[PDB]
Amino acid sequence: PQAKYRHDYRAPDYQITDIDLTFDLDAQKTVVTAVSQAVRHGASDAPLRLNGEDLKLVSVHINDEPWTAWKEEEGALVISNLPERFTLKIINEISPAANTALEGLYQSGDALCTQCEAEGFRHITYYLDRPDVLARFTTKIIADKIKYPFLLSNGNRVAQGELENGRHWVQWQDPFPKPCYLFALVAGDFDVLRDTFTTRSGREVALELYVDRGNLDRAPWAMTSLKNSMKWDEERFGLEYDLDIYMIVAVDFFNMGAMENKGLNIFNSKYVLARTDTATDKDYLDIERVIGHEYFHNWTGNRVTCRDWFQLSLKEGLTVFRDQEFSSDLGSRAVNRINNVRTMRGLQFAEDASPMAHPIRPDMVIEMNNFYTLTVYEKGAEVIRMIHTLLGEENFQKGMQLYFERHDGSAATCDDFVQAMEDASNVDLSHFRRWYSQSGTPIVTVKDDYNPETEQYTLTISQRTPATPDQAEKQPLHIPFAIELYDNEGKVIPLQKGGHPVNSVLNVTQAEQTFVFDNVYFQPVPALLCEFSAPVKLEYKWSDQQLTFLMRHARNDFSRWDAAQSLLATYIKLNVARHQQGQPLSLPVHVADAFRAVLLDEKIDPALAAEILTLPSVNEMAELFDIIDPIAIAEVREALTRTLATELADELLAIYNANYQSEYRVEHEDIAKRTLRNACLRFLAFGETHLADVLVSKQFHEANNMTDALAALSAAVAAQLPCRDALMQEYDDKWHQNGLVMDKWFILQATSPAANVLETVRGLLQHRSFTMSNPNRIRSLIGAFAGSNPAAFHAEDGSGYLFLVEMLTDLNSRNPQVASRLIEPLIRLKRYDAKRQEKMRAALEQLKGLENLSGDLYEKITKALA
Ligand SMILES: CC(C)C[C@H](NC(=O)[C@@H](O)[C@H](N)Cc1ccccc1)C(=O)O
Ligand SMILES: [Zn+2]
Repeated sequence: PQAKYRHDYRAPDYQITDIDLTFDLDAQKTVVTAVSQAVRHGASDAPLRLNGEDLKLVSVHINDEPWTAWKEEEGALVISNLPERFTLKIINEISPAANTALEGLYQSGDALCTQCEAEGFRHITYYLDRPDVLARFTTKIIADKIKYPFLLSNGNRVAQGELENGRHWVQWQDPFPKPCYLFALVAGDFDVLRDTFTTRSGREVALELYVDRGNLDRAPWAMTSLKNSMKWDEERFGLEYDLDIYMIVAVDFFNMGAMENKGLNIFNSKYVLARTDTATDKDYLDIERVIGHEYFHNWTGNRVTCRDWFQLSLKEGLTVFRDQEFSSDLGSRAVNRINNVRTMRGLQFAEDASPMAHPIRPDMVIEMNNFYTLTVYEKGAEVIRMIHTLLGEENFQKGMQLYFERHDGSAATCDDFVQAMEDASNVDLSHFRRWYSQSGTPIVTVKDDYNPETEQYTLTISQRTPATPDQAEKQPLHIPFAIELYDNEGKVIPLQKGGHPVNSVLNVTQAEQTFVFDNVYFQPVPALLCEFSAPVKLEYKWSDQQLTFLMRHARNDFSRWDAAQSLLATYIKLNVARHQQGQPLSLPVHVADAFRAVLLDEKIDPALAAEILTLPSVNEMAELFDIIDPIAIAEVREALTRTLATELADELLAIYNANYQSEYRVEHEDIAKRTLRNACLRFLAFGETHLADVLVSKQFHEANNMTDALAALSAAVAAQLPCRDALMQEYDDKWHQNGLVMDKWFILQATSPAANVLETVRGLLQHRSFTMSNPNRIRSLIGAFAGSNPAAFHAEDGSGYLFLVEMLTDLNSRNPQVASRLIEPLIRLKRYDAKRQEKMRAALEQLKGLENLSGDLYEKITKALA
């Protein structure tokens, strides 16, 4: 399995300008005929090298002449002695029914569908499977009419006929040149929700949402979100849809969440199907996000695509930035910013400290599907947001406009995008480009001084990025560091120096620098790195009272929540050391009081109150420690929950009851009150046992929506309440026929604090609703245990590791892309104590000796064992 290197990029020897595909479709045996119009660019003696995986070649013709100057090798068809321009015809067979890996053409229940990104099209036919080759596709599909009445591909429906023996065919044509990763085909029998969107310039777009028969009742919300996404992209970015049809197909069997195939998105049905009794507020907001995200790729990804896969972040970071802007504009900006920062600090930082650490533009890749990461996505989007911060909205939109103007119709690079932002704005981004090529999280250390005699405040800011496995050399970055200074009244002190205003976004571009502010009439309380202005670790010696002052006075809701996190961080760390010495929780009175004040603040946005009253996850808590103690973290989280439930019992029950809502609305103000109410419930579940059991049981049974019912069930599990087993059994009996709803239940089982959690998880491998054939079920049961129950996964007897090895031994052959998502908890071994590393190392060595080890797992295992 060979590494590929970004510095090896070379323009292709041949282009394909047009491809005409014919699928004679059958689950056991599909015959693909592919007629491509090719043009030599390279040396006249260069062979055409086509990618192909698991393809049965039937014939090779060049201008209709059967070709003798070719050979097959590992993953390729090499064709020699070609004219400068020619028609390539390939005929080959593939077998959808045998495709367990779910890449290329496969079976989803009774449907046939495709997944081609990153390199899945070479599983369908021999092709230039590289994103800088853009061709105009036309696609004829021939299939059994009763089994596949709907035959879908990208673009517009240009031809159709019937044939003998109950077959029919449809031809599609997509006028936009595309890399083959954007190719899609779907065959099956669906219910179809149809609607329309009229674009701002009056183009009328048929919207079509394909769902399994019987699911039309779960489709309107995805349709609404689609129109919302199209409207928003017009208002915010000035971007209109460019075709006449927009199709989305919800499939149950899918390795990822969704895919932006031009004019024909394929979606995991998890990101389509919602009804108020099956779906939570979080599902609704996720559907909106993911619908919007694939929609936004129509421009940032499709109209302008990626020159090579090392440029992935060019589309993913930028499209994540967009879906965050969408969610934030439509919903609560503060809650969105808070949650995206949780993800950054709790999940992405961990990856940047891992053996899989990489720059947002990687330099080296063995298996490209291994790089659809928190780094390329979430940190990518933080980098885009820093550009936005440096340029401001107006110049940022100008840089978007110049980007499309220069690159519409072509495959571009990260550096092109930076270049467009830089030229449109006249902001210098040459230093800034270092964020693309350097991995690891910078640590920004702040020291301050107030001088009463000169009324000057001085910040001495430094930065370093520790070395990572992949990079021995590190250099300072261009770090936009936003500050605000508060006087004793909570008023913002104007920033200025020598009689002139100073931008509150400081340019931290050196290893060490000093910033001096004048006319600081009172010793300030600083808010630092406001709105998480650079993806960095902040090191500043806060006092508790600086932090409670910020919770009370900071202008932006994000800084209030962030202050609360810095306050908690101190006491999480205190109490994990205590836990390790056998000592019970200790928390000063004035900390509990900051949280009492939040509960009883009548002016606070409930959306903000709810986030402050949501404790860091065990994953955000882990990132406060060099060496992770997963059991101490888990138990301290619980003890902190119990302590606050006891100290704030009366205030919690009052705020819980005050936020009752008899109507269920998917509306942001209602979501916010319900999130606060359920945050109050979480603590109440951990107070006095009889009261808790009554409250939780009652909520589960009286809920008129899945949000309140799951919140209850999930508190029953978390606090191991007496009602737990009956409620869990009831949900099983009601919902077992419905995989997406049962995924919620598998997650709760997988993340239970019960002593016997692993025994229960293993038994659930035999559950009526579970199957190894379904990525959703695998992730919900096995992935949630290994990744979201660190206390049990890291049981000291090493039983967690052995369990995962067993599962990955299966999945390595069945579905390597899911195997490689699931191995991730094991590759974090260097973060754990020496006894744990030794057991995890041993598990990894077991996996490395597997016969037919997939490249997907090979890459991670070898970096981890190094
Ligand atoms: C980031 C989210 C909004 C959803 C996310 N999907 C995407 O990013 C799509 O735009 C990707 N282009 C789909 C993808 C993901 C992983 C591997 C190959 C292809 C997914 O998880 O599928
Ligand atoms: Zn994407």
